[PDB]
This record gives sequence, C-alpha cells and structure tokens, in this order.
Amino acid sequence: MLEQPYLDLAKKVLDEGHFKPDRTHTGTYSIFGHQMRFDLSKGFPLLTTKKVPFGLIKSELLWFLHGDTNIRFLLQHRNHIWDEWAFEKWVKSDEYHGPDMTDFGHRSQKDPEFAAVYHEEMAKFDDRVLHDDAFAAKYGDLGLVYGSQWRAWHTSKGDTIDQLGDVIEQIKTHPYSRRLIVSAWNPEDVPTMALPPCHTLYQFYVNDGKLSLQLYQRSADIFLGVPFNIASYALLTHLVAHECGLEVGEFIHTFGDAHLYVNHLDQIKEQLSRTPRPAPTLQLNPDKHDIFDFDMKDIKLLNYDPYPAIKAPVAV
Amino acid sequence: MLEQPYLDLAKKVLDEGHFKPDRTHTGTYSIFGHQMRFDLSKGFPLLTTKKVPFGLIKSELLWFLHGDTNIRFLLQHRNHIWDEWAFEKWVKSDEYHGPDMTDFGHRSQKDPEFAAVYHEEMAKFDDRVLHDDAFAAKYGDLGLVYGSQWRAWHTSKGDTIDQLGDVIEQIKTHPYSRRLIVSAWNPEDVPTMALPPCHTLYQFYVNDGKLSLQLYQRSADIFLGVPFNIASYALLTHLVAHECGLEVGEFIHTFGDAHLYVNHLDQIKEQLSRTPRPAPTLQLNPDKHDIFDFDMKDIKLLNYDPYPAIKAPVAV
Ligand SMILES: O=C1OC(c2ccc(O)cc2)(c2ccc(O)cc2)c2ccc([N+](=O)[O-])c3cccc1c23
Ligand SMILES: O=C1OC(c2ccc(O)cc2)(c2ccc(O)cc2)c2ccc([N+](=O)[O-])c3cccc1c23
Repeated sequence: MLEQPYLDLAKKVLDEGHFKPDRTHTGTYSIFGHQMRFDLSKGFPLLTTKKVPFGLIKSELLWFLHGDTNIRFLLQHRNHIWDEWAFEKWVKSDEYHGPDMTDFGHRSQKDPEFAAVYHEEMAKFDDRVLHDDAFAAKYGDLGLVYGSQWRAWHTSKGDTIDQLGDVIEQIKTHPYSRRLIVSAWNPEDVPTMALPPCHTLYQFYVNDGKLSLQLYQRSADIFLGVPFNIASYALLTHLVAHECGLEVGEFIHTFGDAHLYVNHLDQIKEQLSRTPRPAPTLQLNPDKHDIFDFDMKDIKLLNYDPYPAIKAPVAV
Repeated sequence: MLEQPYLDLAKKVLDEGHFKPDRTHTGTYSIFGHQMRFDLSKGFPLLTTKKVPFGLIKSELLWFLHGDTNIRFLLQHRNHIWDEWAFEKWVKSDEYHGPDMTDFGHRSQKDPEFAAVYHEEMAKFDDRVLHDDAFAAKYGDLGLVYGSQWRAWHTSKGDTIDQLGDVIEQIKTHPYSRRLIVSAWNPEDVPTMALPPCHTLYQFYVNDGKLSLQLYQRSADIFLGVPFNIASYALLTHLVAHECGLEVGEFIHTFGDAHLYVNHLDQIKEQLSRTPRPAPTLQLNPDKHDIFDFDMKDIKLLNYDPYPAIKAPVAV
C-alpha cells in the first residue's frame, strides 16, 4: 500500500542499522542515506498501521504558513508540540520563581512526583501564554522557527525574505525553474540554536501539470517523528498545488541520519505485523485558493480508518 | 563495478525521463528524486567508461578549500571552468572596449568567425587576470562562490563564518553529531545570483570509524556535469577523513532535478555500451594532514586507465 516505503524503512534500520549512541542517553540504530517516494494520487500518506493524529499536523502547518512563531496559536488549538522549547526559557528567567526544572524532560521520565511538578508549572506557563498578552509575546515567541525561516528570513541589511511566498509565485510564472527551493538552514544561527532544523531544505518540481516536493531531513526519528513528517509535507504539497492550480504528483522524502531509538524496538516490530488498509483522501476547500489565509476547516481527511495508537516512551 | 550507479542513472532518465524544455533552448529529459551510493573503499568513483580529467577536479576543489573566489588560481593551473562567469561581467563594464559579446556562449555555438572573436577577447581577459593584479581583483573575483560560501559566509552583523573549518572540528570533537552540515544556499543572495549553487547542501556522518558524505544537488547534468560532481565529492570526503584520521566509507549523491540535454543522447547511449574497468585508487600525502594547506601534488590517482573522452556539445 501507499505507506509501504515507511515500513520498509523500519524493517531496514533494524536489519542493517549500525548501533549509534548519541546526544541523549537513549541509544539508537541509524543509517545514512535513504529516499522514499509517495505517489500522492493514490491517497494522502497518513499511516493506517498506527493512528497518527492528523489534527496536530494541520494546527502546526498552518502555524508555519502564517509566519507564526508564537506558541499561543498552538495552545489555542490543543497542540502542545513546541511547549518545551518555550517553557525551557521560562524556567530559566529571573522572573520565574518556582522549582528547579533542570533539563526537566529527563526527570519527568525517571519521574518522581516531580512529573506533576513539571506538568504543574507547565499548566501555568500555558495559561499565561493564552491569557496574558505580554507574557505570550515574551516567552511564547520562539523567534527562530519554521514559520519565520520560511516566511521571514533576515538579510544582512535589515530586512525579511518571504521565501515560500516568493517561490510560490515562481512556481506560477516559472514552473520549470530548477530553483524552486526554500531552506530553514542558516549558518549564522545554527551554532547556538536549541533545535537546528531537521527538515533542512525542500524543493518543488512541476512536470506535466503535477507538483512534486523533495524534502531533505538530516535527522529522523522512525517510530515517533517520521509518521508526522511525511504528513506535514504530503499536506504542504497539496496546498501549494491547490493555490497554483496544479494537480498533485509525488512526495520524495530524503534522509541524512534516520534512526530508531533503542526503546521503540518492540513497538515498531509489533507495527510491522500489521497489514495496512487503503489510504485516506484529502479535501481542500475548493472555493479558497490562497493557502496562507487557510484555516483548519479547509482541510479534510476521509477514510482514515487506522489501527489504534502505539504508546512508546519519548527519547531523552 | 563502482561507477554502475551512474550508468543506471542515465539508462534511467532515458527510459523514464519526462521531456522538459528549460532555461536554454536545448531541451532536456528530467527526473526528480534520485540517490546514488558509492562505497569509497572499493576505489575512487572516477569514470572509466569515459575519460574524465581528474586534474581539473583537484584544481577546482583546492580552490574551494582555500576560500578562494578569484579565477586567477584556476587560470594559473590551466583550469578554465569559471571563466565565463567573470568574463561576462568584463564584457559588461564601461572599461571594456571591444565587440558585442551579448549572451556570447550561444553565438559561439551557432558560431560565425565570432567564436574566434570570443576566444580572442577571452585570451586577453585571461592574460590580464594573471599579470595585472588590479584587474584580477576587480574582474577575477566572483564574490559569491563555493570557496566563500563554504569558508566565508557573512552574518547580519558584519562578520564571516568558516562553515567547513568549524564542521571539521565538530567531526573531530563530536563525530556523532547529526548536524555536520554545510550549505551553499543563502536566501538573500539567491534572488539575483547568476548561477545559484547546484551543490546546494552537504552532510557528514561518522560510524565505526568511517566517514560518509551525502550531497543534495538540486540540479544535475548527467552527461557532462555529473561525472565531475561525483569526483569532487568522493575527493572531498577523503580529504576530510585524512585530516580527521578517519577511514573512508560512502558518498551518497542525492538529486533534485537530474537531466540529460537532448543533444547528448547519442553520446550517453554510446557510453552505455562500454564495460567499465576496475576503479582507480587515491593517494593522499601521508605526512600532510591539514587539507586547507594541501596543494595539487598531495593527491594521486592510480590505475586510472579510462576509455577515450566523448565529445558532446555544451548545452546553451
Ligand atoms: O530531540 C528532540 O528535541 C525536542 C525537544 C528537546 C528538548 C526539550 O527540552 C524539548 C523538546 C525538540 C525540541 C525543539 C524542536 O524544534 C523540536 C523537537 C523534541 C520535542 C518533541 C519530540 N516528540 O517526540 O514529539 C521529540 C522527539 C525526539 C527528539 C526530540 C523531541
Ligand atoms: O548552466 C550553466 O551555466 C554555466 C554557465 C552559464 C552561462 C555562462 O555565460 C557561463 C557559464 C555555469 C555558470 C556558472 C557556474 O557557477 C557554473 C556553471 C556553465 C558553465 C560550464 C558548464 N560545463 O559544461 O562545463 C555548464 C554546463 C551546463 C550548464 C551550465 C554550464
């Protein structure tokens, strides 16, 4: 089925993966150099062999398209994928007056009742981002994140490049250009960043009316991360196409380091013993055509009848 | 043999390539999304099924390592690969007082005796870059080119990042980092550049002592360009390794748009009917270990017993 390329990837890193200890204490198995191909005309590549929450992919992607870098938008949609990046700087500030929270994510896994200490201080940080504007703009805004690097790159002489907006015009007036590229990698910010972009750089392609997108991901997390990653991009391709009045073609995923954290082995193995069902379909509001102004309800997923979710501890 | 992945690529774009007219009048056949894998322990991937001049790959690469952007180094080595980029700006200047040379490369192909007009003005431009320092610094220096984008990126606040030098230290003190990446793509310069980087971005990888490098090339030219491209990178991997005291592993080539200009069909077909010979070997001066200071004679190619060269008109 459509998601086969993903499953073949895991069956692969298991079989051929060189053991590679890393940044965190949880070790991995990793490979260098992989490419996946998904024909978007056979259905939106959302996994059926495991329940991936589509809703969160939308909430995040539209955040990106909006040039947004403030977590509030996410919290205001129940999305909590970037909390830790901001909360981190909040526990560091000489304004924050509460518990230790030193490299917290790890203590919450070896969790004494301190997990509730964490989720407690998190609950307040979240409420204060929603309701207190001043707090939201100060500690909610990440600054360097996809939304801005895509749609607000800063030049040497004080301005801001809307990379995506520009490339979209290029697709429209120069669809065959071999330069339809957007990058999230900036050599000047990378030496000090927390999480330098994993989804490093992407390229569009137009042929016989069909849009195709290749994504270079220097880092991947096969069990937890990849299923989402595939989705944001299959989705981003459709949006780009919807706007450009183009049909949809393929999504070619490229990997630098693709890995399986050692404590996801069993879960991934158990997933491999699941036969996939027919892939879902996507419905993009046919009246709206300028995706930047798109909102949640302009994206629909049909026939997503996945198997249940697979609980797997986060790697830290 | 070792170069098989290249041959399979051409046999492929022929078989599956969608016809795609482009920037130039010479049309192409192109595909989106390809990856090649070369095990550098079976020999340096220089084509035997066609005589690729290794010498030029060296002269250019060391130019890069030197942070050099001035053509003089090349002309002073018989390398003429970047002439046109500079000469172009020379024929444009209100100092240049000679023939028209309007988009010249094309007239030199539909060449009236004007080809000699071109090569005439070129002969003077070249001599004046070698012997006249002031002219060399003014019209020889390209400014935005690999040597500087690799080893002299400019920040917003006035300075310069030695990307490569830095990442090399990273390999040495943090070999497993999944961030060993260097980019030649800068969103701010790309909207006006002549030739924005084809070799867009590359990543290193260390596992079990072996160094591996993946290269994302948004644009490739299967007949003329690719054979060189593979070489510069197989070479760059060895150098990086020589310095880091690491063994050599693989060179994974990744392609965005890979194409065969319609007027290289016959030549490539004729090449496909050639059986490859055992791959050559590379000898890197064992006493020198800081590649930046490397010079031509510190790189040796052995057993390169290729077939003859294949003349094919340049695409314009
Ligand atoms: O290595 C990570 O890092 C972050 C992370 C790291 C430290 C921290 O205190 C908070 C979050 C991460 C950080 C910033 C980002 O831009 C994206 C991810 C992370 C967030 C969410 C998930 N997940 O599983 O959903 C993650 C899964 C694997 C690895 C990371 C990971
Ligand atoms: O499309 C090209 O462009 C350049 C080019 C374009 C216009 C011009 O007046 C002079 C040169 C090129 C330009 C700048 C570069 O940084 C690299 C290549 C070029 C130089 C050398 C070769 N070859 O075959 O050796 C080329 C082969 C294919 C395409 C180009 C090509």
